[PDB]
Order: sequence, then structure tokens, then C-alpha cells
Amino acid sequence: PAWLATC
Amino acid sequence: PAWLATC
Amino acid sequence: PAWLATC
Amino acid sequence: TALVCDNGSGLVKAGFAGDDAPRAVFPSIVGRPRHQGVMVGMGQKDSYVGDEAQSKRGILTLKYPIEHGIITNWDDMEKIWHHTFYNELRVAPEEHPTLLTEAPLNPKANREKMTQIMFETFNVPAMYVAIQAVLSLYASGRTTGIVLDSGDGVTHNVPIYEGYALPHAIMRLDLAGRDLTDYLMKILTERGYSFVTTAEREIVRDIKEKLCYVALDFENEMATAASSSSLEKSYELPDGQVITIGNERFRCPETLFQPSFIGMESAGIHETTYNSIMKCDIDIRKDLYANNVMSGGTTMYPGIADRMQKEITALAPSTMKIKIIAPPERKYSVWIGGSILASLSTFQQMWITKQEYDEAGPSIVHRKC
Amino acid sequence: TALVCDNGSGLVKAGFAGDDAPRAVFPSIVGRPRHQGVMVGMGQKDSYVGDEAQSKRGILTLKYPIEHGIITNWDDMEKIWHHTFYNELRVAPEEHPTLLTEAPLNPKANREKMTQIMFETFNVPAMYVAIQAVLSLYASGRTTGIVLDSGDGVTHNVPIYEGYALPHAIMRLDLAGRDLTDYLMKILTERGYSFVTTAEREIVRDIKEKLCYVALDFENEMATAASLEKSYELPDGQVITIGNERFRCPETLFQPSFIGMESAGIHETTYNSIMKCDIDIRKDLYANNVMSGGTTMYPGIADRMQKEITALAPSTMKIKIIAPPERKYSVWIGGSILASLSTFQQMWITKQEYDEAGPSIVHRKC
Amino acid sequence: TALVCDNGSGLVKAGFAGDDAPRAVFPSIVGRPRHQGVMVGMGQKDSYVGDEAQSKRGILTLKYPIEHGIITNWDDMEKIWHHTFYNELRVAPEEHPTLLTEAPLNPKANREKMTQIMFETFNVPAMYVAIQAVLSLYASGRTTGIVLDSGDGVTHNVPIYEGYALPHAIMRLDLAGRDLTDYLMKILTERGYSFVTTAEREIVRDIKEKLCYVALDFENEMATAASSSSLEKSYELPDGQVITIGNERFRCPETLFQPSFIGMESAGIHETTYNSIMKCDIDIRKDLYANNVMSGGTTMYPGIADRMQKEITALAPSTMKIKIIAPPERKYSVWIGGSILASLSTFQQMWITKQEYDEAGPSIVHRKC
Amino acid sequence: TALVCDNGSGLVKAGFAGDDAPRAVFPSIVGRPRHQGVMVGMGQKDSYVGDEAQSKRGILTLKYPIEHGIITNWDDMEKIWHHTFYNELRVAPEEHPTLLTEAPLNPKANREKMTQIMFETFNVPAMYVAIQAVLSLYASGRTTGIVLDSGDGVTHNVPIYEGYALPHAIMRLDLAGRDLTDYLMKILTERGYSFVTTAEREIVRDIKEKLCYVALDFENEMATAASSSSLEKSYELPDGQVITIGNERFRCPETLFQPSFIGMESAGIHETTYNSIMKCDIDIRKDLYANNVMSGGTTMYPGIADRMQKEITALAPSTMKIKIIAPPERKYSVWIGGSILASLSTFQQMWITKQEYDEAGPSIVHRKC
Amino acid sequence: TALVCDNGSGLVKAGFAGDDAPRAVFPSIVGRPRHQGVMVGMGQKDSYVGDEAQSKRGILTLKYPIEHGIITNWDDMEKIWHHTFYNELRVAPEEHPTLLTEAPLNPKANREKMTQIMFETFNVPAMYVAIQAVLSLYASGRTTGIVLDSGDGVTHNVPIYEGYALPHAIMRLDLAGRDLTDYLMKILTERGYSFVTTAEREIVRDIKEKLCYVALDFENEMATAASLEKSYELPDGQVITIGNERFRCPETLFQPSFIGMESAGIHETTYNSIMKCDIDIRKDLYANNVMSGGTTMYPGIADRMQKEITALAPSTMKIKIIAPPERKYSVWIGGSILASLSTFQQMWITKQEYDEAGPSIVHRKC
Ligand SMILES: Nc1ncnc2c1ncn2[C@@H]1O[C@H](COP(=O)(O)OP(=O)(O)O)[C@@H](O)[C@H]1O
Ligand SMILES: Nc1ncnc2c1ncn2[C@@H]1O[C@H](COP(=O)(O)OP(=O)(O)O)[C@@H](O)[C@H]1O
Ligand SMILES: Nc1ncnc2c1ncn2[C@@H]1O[C@H](COP(=O)(O)OP(=O)(O)O)[C@@H](O)[C@H]1O
Ligand SMILES: Nc1ncnc2c1ncn2[C@@H]1O[C@H](COP(=O)(O)OP(=O)(O)O)[C@@H](O)[C@H]1O
Ligand SMILES: Nc1ncnc2c1ncn2[C@@H]1O[C@H](COP(=O)(O)OP(=O)(O)O)[C@@H](O)[C@H]1O
Ligand SMILES: [Mg+2]
Ligand SMILES: [Mg+2]
Ligand SMILES: [Mg+2]
Ligand SMILES: [Mg+2]
Ligand SMILES: [Mg+2]
Repeated sequence: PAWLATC
Repeated sequence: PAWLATC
Repeated sequence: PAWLATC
Repeated sequence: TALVCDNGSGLVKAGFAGDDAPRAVFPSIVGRPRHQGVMVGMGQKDSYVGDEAQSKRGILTLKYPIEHGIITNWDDMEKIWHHTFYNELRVAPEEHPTLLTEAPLNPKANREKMTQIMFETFNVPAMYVAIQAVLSLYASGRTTGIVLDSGDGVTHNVPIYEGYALPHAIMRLDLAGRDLTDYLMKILTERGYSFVTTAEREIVRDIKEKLCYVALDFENEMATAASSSSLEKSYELPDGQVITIGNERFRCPETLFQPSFIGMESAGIHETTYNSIMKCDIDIRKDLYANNVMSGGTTMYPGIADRMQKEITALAPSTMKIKIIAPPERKYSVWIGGSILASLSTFQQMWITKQEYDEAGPSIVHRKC
Repeated sequence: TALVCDNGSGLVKAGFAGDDAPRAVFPSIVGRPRHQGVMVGMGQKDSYVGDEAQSKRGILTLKYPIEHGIITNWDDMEKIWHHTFYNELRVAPEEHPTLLTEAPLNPKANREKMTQIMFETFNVPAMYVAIQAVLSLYASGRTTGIVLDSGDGVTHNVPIYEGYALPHAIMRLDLAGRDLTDYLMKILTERGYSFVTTAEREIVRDIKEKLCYVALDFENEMATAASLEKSYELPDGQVITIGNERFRCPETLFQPSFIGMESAGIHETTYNSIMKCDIDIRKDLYANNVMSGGTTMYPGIADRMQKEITALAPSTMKIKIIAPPERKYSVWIGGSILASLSTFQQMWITKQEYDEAGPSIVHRKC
Repeated sequence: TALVCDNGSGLVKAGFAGDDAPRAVFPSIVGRPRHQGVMVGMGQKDSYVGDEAQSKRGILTLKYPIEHGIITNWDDMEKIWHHTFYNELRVAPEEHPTLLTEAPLNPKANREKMTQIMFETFNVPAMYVAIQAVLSLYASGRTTGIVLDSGDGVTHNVPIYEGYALPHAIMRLDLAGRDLTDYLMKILTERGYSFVTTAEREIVRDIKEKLCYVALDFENEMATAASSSSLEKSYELPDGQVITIGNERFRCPETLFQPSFIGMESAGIHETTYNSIMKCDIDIRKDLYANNVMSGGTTMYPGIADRMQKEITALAPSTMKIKIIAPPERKYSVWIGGSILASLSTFQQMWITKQEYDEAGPSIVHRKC
Repeated sequence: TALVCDNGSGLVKAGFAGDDAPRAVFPSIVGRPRHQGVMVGMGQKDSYVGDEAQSKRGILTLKYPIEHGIITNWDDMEKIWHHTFYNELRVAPEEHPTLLTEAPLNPKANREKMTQIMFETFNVPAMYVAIQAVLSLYASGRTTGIVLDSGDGVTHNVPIYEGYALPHAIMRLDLAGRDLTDYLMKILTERGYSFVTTAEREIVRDIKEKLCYVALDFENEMATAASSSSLEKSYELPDGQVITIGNERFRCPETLFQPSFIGMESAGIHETTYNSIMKCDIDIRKDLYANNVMSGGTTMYPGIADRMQKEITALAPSTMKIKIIAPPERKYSVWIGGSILASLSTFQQMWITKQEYDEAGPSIVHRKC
Repeated sequence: TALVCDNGSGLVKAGFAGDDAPRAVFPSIVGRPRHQGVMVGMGQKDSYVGDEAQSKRGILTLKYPIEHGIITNWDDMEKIWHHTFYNELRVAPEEHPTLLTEAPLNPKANREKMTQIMFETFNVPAMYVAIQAVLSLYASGRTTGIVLDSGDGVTHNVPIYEGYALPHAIMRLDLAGRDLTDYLMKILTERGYSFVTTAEREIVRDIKEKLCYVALDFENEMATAASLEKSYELPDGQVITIGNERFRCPETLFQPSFIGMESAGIHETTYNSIMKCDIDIRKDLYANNVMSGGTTMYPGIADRMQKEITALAPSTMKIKIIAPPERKYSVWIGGSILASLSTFQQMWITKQEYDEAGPSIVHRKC
């Protein structure tokens, strides 16, 4: 979620 | 009573 | 409401 | 032959395993009389239950035993199961397995007490309690999709990829078709119509499920209907009066996509599906975006099935197509899935038996199902 | 065998249970002599109760013991009950259960004193007191409808849906036949005839009972009447002619403002009685309007009430004014029904309960 | 200088913004003479309004324009506003603002037509319609509390935590002193006294206002009064006859805590305050339990605050303290709060001016109030 | 005098260098009001930030600007930095140098935008951003150990032999106390207690902080609690209710040692520490096994400090000595190490000054740290 | 007809001898389901091997059975061999002779257990385990060269003059594409992309295969990039942009200090393996530099070696880096060449030889 790509 | 419909 | 605790 | 009961919080849908339509459809209410009965030799027994307690609506106190999926009053839910097995189906439950149902993320006392009542007060030979949103995939036949169930108390997404469900990504929202009725009966007041009691909740629900539709652009529709346009709908009350609800016809199910109307902090059903997809893995997401299965009675509006496809595409990636599967016999889909699942030769070893029950107690549904 | 005594306020309609017409029908007046007798070797006892007072009417003063449903004089209501038991039905009441009656929304001293008299004076084994409109719905066989009772003191609506009465919506109005008799003998004075005393009231009542009729369109009849006359023969060879005052006398039922009553007519204490019921109940309470009592026997009302409730009820709802032709004794027919059911034998007020709790058990039961 | 007219449904309490007590306290009744006057001098008039209709009570037909908070008759409510502005306050409304009032959950036609009459007939410079249970909190000076208001019609319940009112938990009931008078004059007939007319409602109301009291334990008081005790109170009529009601003085206000006497399906005013608290958040409940403001006329019974505390302590958790506040000047509390709220320098930008009304008509009140 | 702040995703710990305890401990939440405020004449600012937003949390919509160590929103993070400098510390930032922190393996945009906001908005003379796991070794005083820092979003394993970090052997895991609070409020629903909103997430965190312990033998504890035993613990909600949780006391911090409960594929903290040790050299391992430092808030359970020593000795060589260095003041250990490192004469030339910043822009943070 | 399989640490390449390209390649992956299967029709097979495990990445926990050439888990390797025979070629192993392979300087337990499994489970009539780097020279046709094999686990140089492989001048370096992918998914963390799981390592490998290229002048490229940007689309619809981190990933092959290795690059271990030979051999070993494997398929790997070995070579020496375009399956091509020889026909290991002295016959016959 918080990143950019994954999670 | 005295509403527009019910009561 | 209708649970056990909250709601 | 097995029995497929679907205990909803507002509609009991029962029948036999192997059919294609539920044989017993009647609401889940138990009516108590609240008035002085002065006759004699009269058939006013004690308490009416089901569709019998909708004819004598003006005298009765209509109580729903199930609320938000969980069961609150266990004495009259026993009455509803007794009425369903005898007066509406006419079958002895000592000769039939029974396939029950439950919303996910429920309290664990419901499974145990439902098993204890079905095994000790009804003496079924076998029983099994499933999860609602799994069965809507059995009904569609596919085994890949994210099932959006709704209808009278519970609204929950369960993603399933290839027969493997992801329980770390299931969501559950308590915003289904009871809060829409209680919001419609409160937004009706500002026009002039004051429906208050439990007998008038049925009239508000009968308004809701045949006039209310879901808008596409809510801010465009609230400016269109603000002009004197062709949106009003006269509805004939059971005493004779007509009521013209023009503007509060799409404001009732726009609560489903903006839950701040009742003061809930949550996001709408278009965003507990996107988050429930984004909690799944990257290989799973591509053909979870393309299989959105709707279910339940609340998803039977003239709108939503092409409004979810507009709201999810606003926050999905651009090169990922969406297909909201609306199989328009979807109101009984959680029963069609139970009729399919109970009629399989692969399934018959999954039944909780009586000999398992007397050696494990009602704590065996936590390790089964 | 039980006793069904519809102890009304204009006449006493008593009889035996299980039948379909009362044995005793006679007015409830206790006439007393007012002049001085001179013939020594005669009768002339002390007082004449019933139709004997109508026979010796000119020498008498006729007192009504019941006024607007409540019993005002207990010393001769005991006389009327004694007369109806012995001299008219000829039964010792120590071997018979009795079924009394009462208008709704009454003072609760009546329910106590009637029970106290029926147990401590006549020694009834077991009694019960009903309501005049539940029995009127028992008579028609239904269990669904709204009743409208009338006759010398009370006019009340008791709506029942399925045996479940709605006791927060029982309108009571005191505008029955005695207040029409007293308006007829007041509106006849403009023509010239002056009826004053109690015998003249008993003549004006007989004028009302056969020459008066309810109009349909009141202003149309008041315009037609200025162009319809009748002729009643007084009991000494004399004729009067009432032309206009035969629909103005029962028009007070639909317009109570003629005697200064603030309340609305009987077409608006039925609509307002339905409009306090619930929206499921109104759909058939519109379509089941039972009628009972004496003052609904005009050649009018049963077509005028439909005409003036159809202008108040919503236009998509049909209205059936159920007017049985044998409706004058409908409360008694319902009482003979209600005392002939095997479900009812555990509903009486036995002598043991009266010895245990006293006459305060009548509000507890019934 | 602004004007504060708490236009109630049973009493019109108007005055000047800045004081602490209303100048004009008089009921809202318009009397039409039902009799025939024969005196060729002056002798009579056409329609008396206010306390003239209570002075000439015998020959008149007393008619309340407002029923249950909603205005039903706009012709004589204009007469009552005209009477209050001229004959009782002696001002010109073209040089004064006006702070009106309204119960929560009303039809929008009240808010529209009240603005239209105040601007197009009396020609006020500015106006603003408040809501009653906010102004009781303004009068008490708090910002945290759940306000119970009553008096001749509506009985509503508005919870406010820090100024942020929670409008999804505002219960509204119609069980106030009008419906208590119509039950007292129906339970008096059991004793023998038959009060019928509209002039004789103003005597049963005067019986209620000084003999009726709220019990503590209702089933204990109904067993105490079964013996002849000190509950009897002799009240005399306008003519010299006396009546003695012993038992029916804690059964008229018992309809508040038990609405099943009048056939209402609702629960009592303690339960629609416990439910109004339980629809709030867990942080808010702790200091809404300890701040219970009572307002309105029908809360001036003797034992009402102790009965409310006893019947909320059985519903709240035992480790949470309750404090039913009740000032002695709670009858005019809405007017005191109106005089406070109109006398703020913060508020002078919150008026609906004439210039806003000229450009969008009487529809700015929904977006401005 | 220099400033040492510890920007975590949970609490913000700040103060002056040279001390031994932070002056300012308050959570990193910014709350927005979601209800309509009608108490005109009050103080109702549009954004509450800090422990005051935890005080008035029943109205607010609480939101953490940091998720999993990285900053999602810079608008209400500048609010928290402004509140920390001004309201809670009462110092202008134009005089003092600042010392921030960062989790390892974070994106470069965090360092760049943090430098840009600290220099071009608060105008500090000098700044420096360290790594959150070196400072625990600095506070412990050792130059040898493998630091396990874990609180609210991240979990590191940074080995340092003698002042030489091994960047090919650091392990980052996103499994700290935020996911434990979410799993606790998802597993409480099985018993009956249903916590949904952010205002109830803040209650479930307070349940977790004072009732959850880490088990030693998980199967034996799950077999013990299956019998009716003394593992139950009652907790009182802020409105008055009591909740009893018997089994989910160790099931909430068992996700740290079995991350397959929340659906994570990774290995537990006992195995990532072992893999971080085995990624080092053989001469380094002999005294990396002996010095196992812990830090952060999630290492403050009554369990883990003697379950880690069991689970690493289960898979270490038998002749190797393991000693988990768990000081009791380890919650503020990162700030203690920051206050030590900022009060050094050797560190005084390691600052990123204002002159060298604008000569190279905000990209100097990648080479100077 | 003989069988030639190339059990690499990456993808298993198998097929029939005497052919030119392998029959079917697929990755050496055995995945297990890690979620709860709630269905009854399907959700089966309990473990997926090879290509279906790469198809269902989301459910499965993929796990390679070979790490740096050695075989850690023997159970799933039996699954992979059984799949590669049966489901991929549909041949009984009892009929055909099988040609295996092995990286040099492996533990001898690999050869022993490989022989034991290939005889006592598949009943192969004749096996032979070869060495990977000689098969590249057999595919190239020469007998002169130094083979820079580089697959997924291992990377090793074997110099061969004309036959007579020098076993003292052979290096081995564990720095291959798996260690490049584990560094790429750690260098992608700077831009903001976090790949954690095995199913995301299977995406980072796909990013490395088609966007990473070997730079020529590393400092000049690092100064230039501060437009080298490319865009890859993740399989859920999301795009990523990696400009700088596509020549830094294969730069670890020439600077092993990035991932913390003491060793030297492939341009330097090749030079040390050349200089460990005699003096006369270098004049042709410099001129013949064979490369193989999949990790030598970057855009510019051959040019970088040709540039950087000449920086540390004598100036009068010429270097030709033999980079065939079909070098990804060159070890299998050499196996298919070498298995179709009448000279090699006598070089097998029969079942009768294995029945004597157990599985240690490959320690003398290989
Ligand atoms: N045609 C309809 N249109 C919109 N809503 C409907 C319609 N029919 C039923 N509903 C709503 O769905 C609810 C019942 O549907 P259902 O999904 O079967 O509930 P449950 O799962 O509890 O059995 C009703 O309460 C009603 O609010
Ligand atoms: N055919 C009639 N037409 C008009 N009025 C009648 C008629 N018959 C009876 N009445 C009136 O009704 C009164 C008696 O009716 P009844 O219902 O028996 O009164 P109660 O029930 O109190 O005994 C009479 O006094 C008379 O005024
Ligand atoms: N001292 C009192 N005791 C009991 N009831 C009262 C008392 N005073 C007024 N009431 C009742 O309250 C009603 C008026 O109260 P009020 O609050 O002024 O109504 P509103 O809010 O509409 O103006 C009256 O009709 C009466 O029934
Ligand atoms: N007494 C406690 N026991 C266990 N966990 C705690 C305790 N106190 C706080 N925590 C957890 O640690 C987190 C905050 O601790 P902290 O190390 O300061 O995080 P950060 O470094 O990001 O600021 C909280 O979210 C909480 O889940
Ligand atoms: N076209 C390519 N470009 C760059 N690297 C590749 C390419 N193809 C494969 N690789 C890398 O080499 C490995 C597989 O190649 P291969 O030599 O066949 O392995 P093995 O020798 O174990 O069979 C993969 O892990 C991948 O990282
Ligand atoms: Mg359902
Ligand atoms: Mg009668
Ligand atoms: Mg008021
Ligand atoms: Mg920290
Ligand atoms: Mg290879």
C-alpha cells in the first residue's frame, strides 16, 4: 500500500 | 395526524 | 448494536 | 435428500437440495400482539411468524431475530426454524441433512448454538454450515472472483482465486438493506410523510424495493431532480393516499457508496472491493479485477451494476479491464450454490455427523467448515 | 340457561339466551301518580313500571332512571330489574346466570353497583357485563369492522380488527334519540304546537319514530320544502302537519351545532375513529361499517353516511355501510350468541369470586 | 436589536434579544365565536387570539394552529405572529431581526413558508431559524450534553459533544402535554367527570399543571393508592363544584415512560435517550451519560428527574455515573438560549439577510440553517 | 544545543541533545472533524494534531501520515513537525540543528523531501538523518551486536561488528505493531467484540499494550487455555462495558514469530535474525550471537525476550552462546542514542550545514549519510 | 536413442540426443499451496512442479531445489525429474540412456545420490554425468578455449588446450543470476518499489531478463544518467520506471563488492585462470574465449570482457570473445553432440557396473 508498487 | 400522510 | 460489545 | 436453508436476517429462503429455486420464501419476523383481544372462540393463538405475520401487520409487534448477521433472540429463531421445517416445507428433520449458512467474521457462538439447536432440538442426522460468499461462486460455476454479497444487515467481500480463499483479505461492512430502509424512513420525513413503527417499516421497505434506483452521477442527478423534472413517482399507500418521492429516490442507495450519510466512518462498497483486491497478490489481482460477482437482494437496483464499473475504474490501473458479473437471478444465488454444493458426491464426507457431535460437542464446527 | 338483559336507556330488551328475539321489550320508565285519588275501593299501588305507565300515562309523572348511559336513580332501577325478572320473564334469578351491558367510557361506579345489586339483592349465581358494540359485531358473525351504536343517551364507535379492539380510538358521543326528541318538541313550537310535559314527550317520540327521516342533500331538501307534508293524529281526535321538521330533527346527528354541541357529527366521529387506527387496519375498517341501535332506523342515514364518508375517505377505497334490517335488537342477538358458546362458561363472574374480592372484581375481569 | 420569538406549539414566548425572560408569554389559540350574538352596540368581534380567547373561553372555539410542531393553519398563525409583534411587544418588525425556532426532523415546508411569511408580509431585515435543543445547551452554557426537550407536541432528543452535533442520532417523539391532556381527560371519565369541549380542554390542562406528578415506582404507587391515602387532591372548577382525583395523577405523566397506554409502539423517554446515547461513539458516551439537560414544559413535573435517573441507571453500565441536570428555569430555556445566541458578535454574520432572499427565494434556509 | 527527534510511525519522541529522556512523547496522528459543528461562539479549529486529537477522538477521523516507515502525506506531517517544534517544545528551529531518523531500505524521496522541508521551511542551520538501528547500539554503548528494532511499521536486523555495518546482511520486515493491532481487532470479532473505526483502533491498541504477552510454548498455551483456566483478563471500555479475552492474549503477538497469520509469506523475527547472522562472516558470528540487542516498542511484551533465546538456540550451533540484550529502557533507546551521538565532539563536523545544502540541492543527503 | 537433460539451477532443459534444440524447457520450481482451499471440485494436486507453478504464482510458495549447483532437497528434485520424463517427454526411462550434467568442484554426494536415484528409481540402462563447461567446447566444435559458463547458480572457467583439461587452473565463483536478481530486488527499493515474496522474485527476474544491460564505461554511464529510462508493466496493470538500476545490476559481475564478496570479477578470474596455465598455452587461450549460459546474454557482456581483459593483457596479444547467439542452450547442444558418438558409446555406465561397488563408480568413470 504505502510504497509505490507493491504493498 | 396533521403531517402530510401518516400521523 | 446487536453484538456483544460495540455496535 | 438434503435440506438447504438460507437463514437471512430479513428473508428465510429454504428448499430441497437439487432443485433450482427455493421452495419456501417468507420474511424472518415473529409478531406479538399488542392489543386487548375481546372475542371468544377466536383463532388468535399466541404469536404469528413469517408471511402469516405480514397479513396481521396492524396489530403485531414485528421483531427480527437476526440483526447484522448475528442472532440476538434464540427463542423465536427456534420458532422460525420450526415454522420453516413444518408449516412451510412439511418434512420431518430426523430424516434429512441440513445445509445452513453464515456470514464471515461472525461471533463464534452462532456456529455452536446453531449446531446445538439443529442437533439436539431438531435431531438432524447430519448438518453443515458454510460461508455465504463462497456459495455465490458455486452458483455462477466459476471458481475465480471476488464475491460482493449484500442484503439486510451484512455486506462482505470474499476473494477466491483458484478454489483457495484469502482470509487475510476478506472485508465485512454492516450497511446492507436495513440501514437503507431506516435512512429512507428518516429522509421521507422532510417531505411530509412520517413513518414510525415496525408496521410502517414494511411500507417503507415496499417503497424502497420498487421505486429506488442508483444514480450514475450523483451531483448531476441532484441538480437534475432539483428542477421540476420527470423523476417523481406516486406510490399508493395501503389506506389510499399517494406519496410523491422525487428527490429521495436515489439518495436512499447512495448511502451504499457514501456511508457518511449515517455517520459511518467506512468507505463505500466500491472501495471495500478495491481494497479487498489490493490486499491480494499481484498474479491474483488481474483476474480478480475481471470477475466481480454480485449477490444478495440489496444488489438488485436499476443502477449499481454499471456504477461499480464506473467507480472501480477510477481507481484501478488503466490497462486492467473490469467485468461486474450481474447474473440477474442473483437474489437466490446463495441458495442455488447450496443446492449445487449439497448435491455433489465429492461433498458427502464433509457432513458433521451425529456420532461426531456426541463425542466433540458443539465445538466441532470451529474445526470443520 | 343464561339471561341476556340488554338494559338499555330507552327501553329494556331482555330475554333468554340461545333465542333470536327478546321476550321482553318495554320502555324503562317508573311512573308515579301526581294527582289525588278519590275512588277508595281500587288499586293504584304506588308506582307503575314499564308499559303499565304508558297505559296510565295521563295521570303520571314519567321518570327515566338512565341518563346518557349512566344510572342516575338506583332505587327504581332495582324496580325495573325486579319487574323484568318476575312480572315479565317469570323466573327466579337464583337459578340463572345474567349478562348485563354497558356503554364504553362510563364511570366505573356502574360496574360495581350493578354487580353489587345483582349479587346482594337478586342472588344471581354468576354474572357478566359486556360492551354494547362488541356484541353488535358478534351479531353479524364478523370479527372485523367498526360499529356505531345509538339510542337514547349514547352514540359510540368501537373499532375491532380481528378480535383485537383498539381501545385508544373509541369515540363516545352523547347525542342519541332523547336529544332528538327534545329538539323535535322544541322545533315544533314554531309551527304552533306546544308539547311540554312527560306525556307530551312520549307523544313527540312517537311522532319522531314514524314521520322523521334523514335527508340526503340537506340544502336541497330545505329548498324543496319551500314549495312533503305529513299528518299525525294526536290521541284526542286532533291532527298536526309537520312539513319541514322531519329531516331537521335527525339532521342534528350530522350537525350537532343545532343544540350548541361543539363536537362533530356521526360522520366525523367515525372517520376520526378510523384515522386513529393503523394503515393496515383502515383498509377494511373503511369497508366494514356495522350499524346498530334504535336511532339508525331512519329511511335516510345508511345512504347518507356512505355519501358523507366517501367525501372524507380517500377516493381509491370502497366503503360498505353494513346496515342489517334486524339491527334494533342486534346487541341482544349478540348477547344470546355470546352466552351460548362453550368457550364462554369459564368467563363468568362467579359468586365465590365476589365473596373473595367484592364488587371491585368487575374492572379486573370483563 | 434582534427579536427572539420561541414560537411554540402550545405557548408563544417572545421578547427582546439580550434579556433573561420573555416579555410576552401567552398561548397560541385563535377563538372563533360559535354562538349567535344579539347586541347592537359593539358587543362582540370577529376572532380573538391569545389570552383574549382564554378570557372569552365559554362562547368561543379554541383552535391550535400548530399540531406536533408542524404548522397546520397558516392563516391564523399569521394572526398570532401579528398579535405578538404589535399588540404584545409593540414594535415594528421592519427594523428588527428575528430568531425563530423549529423542532428537528420537520417537513421543509415549515422552513420555507416561515421565511416567506417573515420576509414578504412583515418585511423583516434579517431572520434565522434555530433548532430548539441546541438553544437549551446555549442557555445552560455547556457544549457537551444530550438535550431532552418537551412541551405540547414534540419530544425530541439531540446529542452534542463539542459543538459537533451528531445528526444521525436525533430521536424525535410526539408524546408531550397535549397528548397527556387528551389522556387525562379520558381517564377522568372513569371517575365520572366528563370533559369534552375545546373550552374544557383548558380545564383538564389546569388540572394537569398543578395536581399531576411523576411517581417513583409505578406499581408501588398503584398499590399505595389502592388504600385511601393522601394522594387525593380536591380541585374546583370555574364554577364552585369540586372534583377529587386520587389515582389518576401519576397515570397522566406515566404515559411518558410507558407509551403503550395510548397505543403507541414507541418506548419511553428514558429508552429513547439510552438509544440516542448508544448510537454515539465510545468516547462520546462517557460524558454524554454525565450531562443530561432537560428542557420544555412537560419536564416540570415533580418526580421526573429522579425517575429518569432511576430508569437510565438500570440501562447504563454500573461503573458509569449519570447526572440528570435540571435547572429551575428550564421552561423558558429555549428563549434564554435564543437571547444568548442572538447577542453574540460571532453570530451577526450568520443572519439570512434580505439580499440573499431576493436572489434565490425561500430556499436558502435549507443551505443556511 | 542540537535537537533530536525520532519520527516514528507511532509516537513522536523529541527533545534536546544531552538529556536522557525525550521531552515530547505524543502520537503522530492528525484528526479532522467529520461532523457538523453548531455551537457558534466556540473554538473549533479544522485540524487537531497530537495527543489533543487523541483526547477529542470521538468526533475526529484519526490518520497517521507515516505507513510502514515511509511518509505517505507531507501536508499533515509538516503539521506534526510544526507542532513538535512550537507547541510541545517552545523553541524556534532557526537556531538549533536537528537530528532525524529513518528506517533502512527506504526510498530516497523520504531523505530528499525531509531535507527540503527541514531546510527550506523551518530554516535550521544544520541537519543530519541517521539510521534507526545504529542508534540503539550507540545507546547500549557497544560497538558489536545485531540490532532488532521494531515498532509500528518496520522491523530491522542490522549487524555491526566493530563500527563497520554490513549492508549486504540487513533484513527489513514490515510486520510491527500496526499489523498486530489490526489482527487483534480482527480476531476479537470471533468472541463478539466488534471494533471498526479508527477511534476503536486506538482502543484495541490500548488493549494490546497492557494485556498481551508472548507465549513460550504456543501449542501448550493453546492447550492450556482450552480448559477453563486463569488466562482470562477483563478490560473496561471507556464507556463502561467490560470485555474478557482469554485466548487472544498470545495469539496477537504470535504473528511476530509466525507471519502466516496475517497472510505474509515471510519468516518470523527469530529466523530473519538468524539469516542476518548467517549472512555475516564466520569470525563475526561468534560474537554476533552473543550480543543480540532489542529496541522499539513491539519488543516490550512480557514474553519475547526469553522466547527469542529459545527459538534462536533451537537453530544455532550447540556450542555457541546467545544472550538477548533486552534493557528495560529500550522503548526510547533510539532517542537516547541520538542524544548521545549529537553530544559528541567527533560528530560536530558530520552535519549537513546550510551553506553546503544550496550548493548541491537536496541530493547531498545521499552522499553525506 | 539417448536422453540429454541439463539440470541447471535455473530452468531444466531436456530432450533427445542427436537433435539441435531441447524438446521443452521449464523452470526448476516446485511450489506448494499456502492458503486454505474451500471447494470440492478442484483445488487439487497438492504440489505443482515446473510450469504450472509459474502459472499460479499467487497461491504458491515457490522453492528452488538447487542452490549454487548443489541439490539441497532431494524429494522435489525427484518430482522434477519424474515430471521432466513423464509429463514432458512421455518416455519410459527404462528404455533410453540418460546424460546428466554437473557443475565442477561440487561435492561428490551429488554424483553419488544422482547415480543412486537414476538407477534405483528410474531403472535407466546407462547414465553418464558430464561437466558443464566441456559441453560448451563440444558445442563450439573446438578443442581450444576457456569456457566462461554462467548460469543461475554457478560461474566457472575451465581451460582446455586440445583436450587435456587442466584441473589446477579452474576457478568457480557463485555470483550468478540468482545473486543478481536478489540484488536487483534490493536496488529497486530506492525508487519506491518493494518486491518481497517468491512470486515477486519471479517478476524481478523477468525485469532483469529484458531491461538490464551491461554498461561499457560505468562511471561515464553513472554521470550520463544524472535519458536511460525504460518502463516495465507489472502484471496487475501498474507500470514502473527504472533508469539507473539496469546497468548497476549486471555490474556486480565485474565488481562483486556490491553484494559483499571478497572475490574478483569475471574479467579477472578469467585472467587468473589463464595465468595459472603454462606459457605456450596462453597464446591461443587468449584468442579463444567461449561463453555460455543465460547470464552471458546481456546486451554488452562480450564487449565489456573484450575491453577489460586487454587492460591487463600484454599489448602484443589478441583476444577474441566467442559469443554465439545460440549460447543459452549451448551446454545441451554439446550434450546432444557428445551423446551421438560411437567413441562415447563405449563410455557409458551400465547397470551391471553400478551393481558392483555401489554408486561410487562415478568417482573413477567420470
Ligand atoms: N427488488 C429489490 N430491490 C432492492 N432491494 C431489495 C429488493 N428485494 C429485496 N431487497 C432488499 O434485500 C433484502 C433481502 O434480500 P436478501 O439478499 O435475500 O437478504 P438476506 O441475505 O438476509 O437473506 C431486503 O431486506 C431488501 O432491503
Ligand atoms: N324507527 C325509529 N326511527 C327513529 N327513531 C327510533 C326508531 N326506533 C327507535 N327509535 C329511537 O331509539 C330509541 C330506542 O332505541 P334503543 O336502541 O333500543 O335504545 P337503548 O338501547 O338505550 O334501549 C327510542 O327512544 C327512539 O328515540
Ligand atoms: N408547571 C407545568 N407542569 C406540568 N406541565 C406543564 C407545566 N407547564 C406547562 N406544562 C405543559 O407544557 C405545555 C407547554 O409547555 P412549553 O414548553 O411552553 O411548549 P412549547 O415548547 O411548544 O412552547 C403545556 O401545554 C402543558 O401541557
Ligand atoms: N507496553 C507495550 N507493549 C507492547 N507494545 C507496545 C507497548 N507500547 C507501545 N507498543 C507498540 O509500539 C508501538 C510504538 O512504539 P515505538 O517503538 O515508539 O514506534 P516508533 O519507533 O515507530 O515510534 C505502538 O504502536 C504499540 O503497538
Ligand atoms: N536473456 C537473458 N538475459 C539476461 N539474463 C538471463 C537471460 N535469460 C536467463 N537469464 C538469467 O540466467 C538464468 C537462467 O539461465 P541458464 O544459463 O539457462 O541457467 P542454468 O545454467 O541453471 O540452466 C536466469 O536466472 C536469469 O537470471
Ligand atoms: Mg443472504
Ligand atoms: Mg342500545
Ligand atoms: Mg419548545
Ligand atoms: Mg523506532
Ligand atoms: Mg548452465
